Amino acid sequence: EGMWLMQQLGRKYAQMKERGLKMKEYDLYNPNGTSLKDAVVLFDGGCTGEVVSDRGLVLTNHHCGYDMIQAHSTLEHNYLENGFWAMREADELPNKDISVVFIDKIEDVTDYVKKELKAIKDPNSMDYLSPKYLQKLADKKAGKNFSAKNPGLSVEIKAFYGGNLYLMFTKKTYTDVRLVGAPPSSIGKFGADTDNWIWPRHTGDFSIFRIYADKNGNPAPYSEDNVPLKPKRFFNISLGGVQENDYAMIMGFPGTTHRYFTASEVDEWKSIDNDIRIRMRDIRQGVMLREMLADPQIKIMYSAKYAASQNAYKRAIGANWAIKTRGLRQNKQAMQDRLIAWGAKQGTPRYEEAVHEIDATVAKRADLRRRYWMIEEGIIRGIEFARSPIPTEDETKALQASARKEAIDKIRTRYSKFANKDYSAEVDKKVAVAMLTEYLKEIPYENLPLHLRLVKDRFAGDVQAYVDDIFARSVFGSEAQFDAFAAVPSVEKLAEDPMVLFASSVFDEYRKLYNELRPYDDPILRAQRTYIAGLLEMDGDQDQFPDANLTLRFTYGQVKGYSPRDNVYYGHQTTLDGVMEKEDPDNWEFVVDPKLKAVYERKDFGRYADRSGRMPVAFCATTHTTGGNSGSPVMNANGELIGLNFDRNWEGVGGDIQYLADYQRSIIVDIRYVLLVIDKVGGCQRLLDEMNIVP
Amino acid sequence: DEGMWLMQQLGRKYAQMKERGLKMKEYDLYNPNGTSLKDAVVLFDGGCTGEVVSDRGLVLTNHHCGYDMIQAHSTLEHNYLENGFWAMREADELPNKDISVVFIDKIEDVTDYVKKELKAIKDPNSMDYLSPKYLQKLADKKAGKNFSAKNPGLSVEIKAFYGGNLYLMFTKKTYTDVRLVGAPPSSIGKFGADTDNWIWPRHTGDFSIFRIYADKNGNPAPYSEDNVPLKPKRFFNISLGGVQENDYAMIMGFPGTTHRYFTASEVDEWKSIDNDIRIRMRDIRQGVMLREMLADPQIKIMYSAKYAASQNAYKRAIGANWAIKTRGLRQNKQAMQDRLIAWGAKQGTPRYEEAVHEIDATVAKRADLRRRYWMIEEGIIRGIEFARSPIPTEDETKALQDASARKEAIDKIRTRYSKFANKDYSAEVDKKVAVAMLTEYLKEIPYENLPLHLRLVKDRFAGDVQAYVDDIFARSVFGSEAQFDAFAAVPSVEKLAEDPMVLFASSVFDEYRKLYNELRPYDDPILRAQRTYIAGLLEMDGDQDQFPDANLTLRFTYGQVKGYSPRDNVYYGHQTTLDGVMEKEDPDNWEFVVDPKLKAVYERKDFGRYADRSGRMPVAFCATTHTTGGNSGSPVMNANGELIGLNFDRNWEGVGGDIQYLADYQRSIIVDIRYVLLVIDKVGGCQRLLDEMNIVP
Ligand SMILES: COc1cccc(CN2CCC(C(N)=O)CC2)c1
Ligand SMILES: COc1cccc(CN2CCC(C(N)=O)CC2)c1
Ligand SMILES: [Cl-]
Ligand SMILES: [Cl-]
Ligand SMILES: [Cl-]
Repeated sequence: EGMWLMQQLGRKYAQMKERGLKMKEYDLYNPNGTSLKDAVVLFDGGCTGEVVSDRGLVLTNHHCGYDMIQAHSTLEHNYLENGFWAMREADELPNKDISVVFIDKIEDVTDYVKKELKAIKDPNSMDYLSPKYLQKLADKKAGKNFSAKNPGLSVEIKAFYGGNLYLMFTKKTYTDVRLVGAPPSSIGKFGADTDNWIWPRHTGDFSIFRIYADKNGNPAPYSEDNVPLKPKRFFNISLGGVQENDYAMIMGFPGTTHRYFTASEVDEWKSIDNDIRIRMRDIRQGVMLREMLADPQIKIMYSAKYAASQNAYKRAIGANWAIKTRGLRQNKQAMQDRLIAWGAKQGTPRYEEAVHEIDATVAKRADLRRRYWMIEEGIIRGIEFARSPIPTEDETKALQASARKEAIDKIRTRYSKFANKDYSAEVDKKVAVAMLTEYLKEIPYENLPLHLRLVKDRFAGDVQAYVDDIFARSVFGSEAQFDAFAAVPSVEKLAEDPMVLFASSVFDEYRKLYNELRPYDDPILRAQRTYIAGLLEMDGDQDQFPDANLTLRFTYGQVKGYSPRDNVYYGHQTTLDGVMEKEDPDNWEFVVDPKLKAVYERKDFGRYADRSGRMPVAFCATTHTTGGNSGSPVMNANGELIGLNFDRNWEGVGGDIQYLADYQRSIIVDIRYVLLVIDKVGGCQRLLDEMNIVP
Repeated sequence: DEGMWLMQQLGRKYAQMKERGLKMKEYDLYNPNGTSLKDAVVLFDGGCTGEVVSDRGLVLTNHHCGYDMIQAHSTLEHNYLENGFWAMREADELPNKDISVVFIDKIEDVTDYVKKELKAIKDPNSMDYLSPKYLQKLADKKAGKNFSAKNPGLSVEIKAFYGGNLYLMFTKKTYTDVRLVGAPPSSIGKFGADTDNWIWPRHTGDFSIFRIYADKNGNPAPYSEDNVPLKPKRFFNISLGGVQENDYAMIMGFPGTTHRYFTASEVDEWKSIDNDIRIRMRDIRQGVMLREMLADPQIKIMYSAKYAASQNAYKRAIGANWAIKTRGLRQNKQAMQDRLIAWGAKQGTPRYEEAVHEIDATVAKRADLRRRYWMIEEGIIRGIEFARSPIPTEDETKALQDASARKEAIDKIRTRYSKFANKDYSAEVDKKVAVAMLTEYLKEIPYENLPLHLRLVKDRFAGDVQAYVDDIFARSVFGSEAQFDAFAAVPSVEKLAEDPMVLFASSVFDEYRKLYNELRPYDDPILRAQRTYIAGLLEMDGDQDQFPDANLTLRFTYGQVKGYSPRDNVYYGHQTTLDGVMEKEDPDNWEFVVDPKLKAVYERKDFGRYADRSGRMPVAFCATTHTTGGNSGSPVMNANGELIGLNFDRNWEGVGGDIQYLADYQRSIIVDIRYVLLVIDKVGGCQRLLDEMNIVP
């Protein structure tokens, strides 16, 4: 059910043992010694990884190591589509701007922070959640020359439970992390966008890296002299596999949850956030689809933009399904009413006052938040020419010395980035007409961004004429129109340019709304501190976990499927057969790698097939995971690696507000399939040899 | 494999059925010399199955079977199609014009009689052995001269079975006064509508109620106000015990057609010509229609039914090609024919090998012709609406070239033009579809094989298909209403003789008929060889584990109530519930709108005796019975022969079941009788229908 703090392992150990856990508590997490926790890393700031060998080998998702594989890919060696398999440690590719963070120590500093907070004076100061204030407190407790006296280490204090608990983290950061192996994109992204958020799933979502360090194993930036890290702890790979109901656990860095939302916040998330995103993205995607099907060149140009738009669109559909069918609003309402009833018995009205404060703030920011979401979904991300070039104050005070040619070159570079190989003005005009028509229907004249008032005032309500006029008269409407400006550039022309005026006024309103809405976050956060304090004082810190905040958490459950709808059951495990069933040679998402197809046909599964002779691919578990858990190690009852978490089913996106026992499942790639791809697809035997594999 | 058995075969199948769960006596299910459950089964309206469920002639069939009858009695004031219909008295039951119910009174094996009559062989290559005309003359001879007059209500019919190796005579009793009694709203009767068509799980309450009327003596009589309900020989008892997983289930009904005895070459031909051309051509047509329907809501209204109709045989061809590819249908037919050829060699009789070779050589020889026929039929005949534009008749042409009969010809042509360019026809949409269909057609059919008018694409329009289609509408009398009226005012035969749309329609129909006439001769050697082939298969494996092809005659099938795994890690159970209806509810989608009375019954858990032990309300179930089109409305029976549901569909994974039964995929989709009774009771409030049925606890 939860995303538990490492501090809570003691309090949860008995339940985990009853659910199947066999390893000793301190072998999983030891607050003052070495444990399995020491083999978990925060990979590249937003993913999880795990050390799987005594030479610093690291496994994470394919989508986690994707940018690294893409950076080293060229026309000659396209590692993204064919995979990459360094046959020696010297061949492993270094990555610029990469990091791996070990959580060396975790300490409860609640009383220390609460005492330091007493010197604030302003009762509504947000310093209790300020990373700047909390870093000054972390530096004070660690020492003045802490990072110099402890090379590789750094400290950090994070707030938990809306400011009711504080933990200090001692982090060891390594920045020389090299690409070691990666399956082809056909395996690493098999489902691609169709199977995104979907169970059953047949994706071999993994990539291999290695941590490098100085001769003493201390963190060091990339140097040819760097040597593999001999870590204090690494995971053993289990070949025993999984069976239905088997205990499974995960350690990783879940990014964010909203477990303590009020019922009013759930209504707001549905009726504003999700409904606007769903409505606006449906209009945008509809026009893009019409155009992509009509012109194969437009399909090439807009495929990635269409897929990107579909991602949060699908998540919003899934979230609204949970609000409607799983009774999320009602359960939050029950939670707050239960607290208010208890507070009345205790003679303490501050909890009821706190829920009322959140409710009144949500009610007050409703029209503002609606306008912000309307402009963000409708214009900022909905219309490409909203992100067209806007001349800087320096550029205009250069056009009106001969640094006029420098200004035109700077504007030309931004214009080339906007009107690139993937940009179509005709498609953008069509999308803009449909998005603006919907926007003007929902946003009244008095609340419109200044330039959009011209639709009524100058164009007699003709949206198509207004959009046509923007491209016809603008210096960014076509290459010829830009070059004509570039030859005779006058500041007067830029000041009255219809596309510049549009982009400027839509961004003015977007920032104006953001600045008006920002003040409303603080009374809610302050009230949430009282609200969560009451919930914890009433039900205890045993059956309720703190919201995810990109810190190390553990979760446990069982390998199990679920019934998505009446008369349908989705089992706990997918197989290689399922990959072959989904094969479509004329669909880039479902193309099957020839070496993998041959392995399947020849039944060349070695020691990686299950007892029935079927090759496993992925499995699902009742663990509680969210974004940030990508690449998280999945463990056995004995703490051996059984797979890597890579997704969560769409029926479980609402799990960020309320865990859904009968629907929510973590989508994990079976470690047996990972080793099968390394062995029979990459032929990288040296990686299997350095891992500690248990039969 | 699992059959559609003749009633004659019940005796030799009875032991297996008993072992599989059957508890009733053989002659209580079918008796050649007495009353049996067979007497409660009817052929409803010529292409559906029905069943008598009361001693006053009450009949249950599907909602899609009684659909046209419900639509005919519906008006703006009383829309029975939308809200349902529930006659609260027998006098309120609505009569239907052109309706029928056929009872199979007797079935008799007349093989030796037909085979003896056939020996008066003028030509050994005569197809009289399969001729309905010749077989009706033989049926009349055996029954007697003036049998229909001497036996009011009865008629006789002889059908060929096993490619001409078995013949049965059927004595049919036809009733033509069949009145609408009850029907659920379309929201229940067609819940899935087109989305859930061929789909399991399924949550559709596909049923409608009718009543057979007859004269005072129970004899067939056309509609008369004096007609009285029929007191049937036998009727089904309704079981409320329900179904559980693995329970024995059986069905009686009229499966229309199968091709169980196709050679491997016939399976290749069906895939590579029939299905591949239908899939390719319908995909192009449907693609253009979709683009236009989404762009203009008026075009969506006009083309919705045409789009859905095209999608029907398209989905079937996709499903059929899936089975050929994944279920090894070609290989299993090849194994069947090789097994026979090996046995024939051991017996010293080469006629079976010679017969398979004959089929194979004929299929090979007609390949280019059949490809061209399918290309023009899918591509132009069905694909382009202006191919079915008016063609002036021989008499119409002659009339316009010295009497008032000139105005009669223009009125006849105008009526056909109005039928073509109707409220649902869009010339602009038709031009766009034609350009895409013709471009694909011209790519596959070489110049020398093109219909004469299509040669102008290369010769006159420099390959510009769009210009050729534009020219047809610009210069044709049928290109617009104004263009027709201008012709109608000053009509000359010269104008019609050189009309580009008339020349197109004539030219495409001339090639369509020329190909049909060239292909027709090839059917006969295959049919004649199939008689030898099936005769060999029967002589070798016996008439025990192989059934004859479906031919719209009464058959029985049995299996178990069971689900299946459609794909890796997915299982579809044996039973759907009312909960599944509620999960699928979409108030803004006409297909998934839930009836308010039904939603409240669900909310109030007002399920009476119709719920299962767990208190859940069942809706539909699936079984391993072997059914095909024609089995719609078929009664589904218990181990004791009590009605447990009505068959209404088959899953798409089982469309290949018409060539080879697919044990692990093919399932009959049946509406649970408890849900039927729930809708009658709590939605229709028609208690009198429940009272007249014999319901077992
Ligand atoms: C196939 O359709 C459905 C839908 C819902 C429930 C079931 C029955 N369950 C299947 C497997 C499950 C398990 N835990 O293994 C227990 C019972 C089947
Ligand atoms: C969704 O998970 C799958 C997929 C395919 C097969 C199975 C195995 N079980 C199916 C159902 C059967 C029963 N209930 O009769 C028992 C065996 C499970
Ligand atoms: Cl370490
Ligand atoms: Cl012979
Ligand atoms: Cl099968």
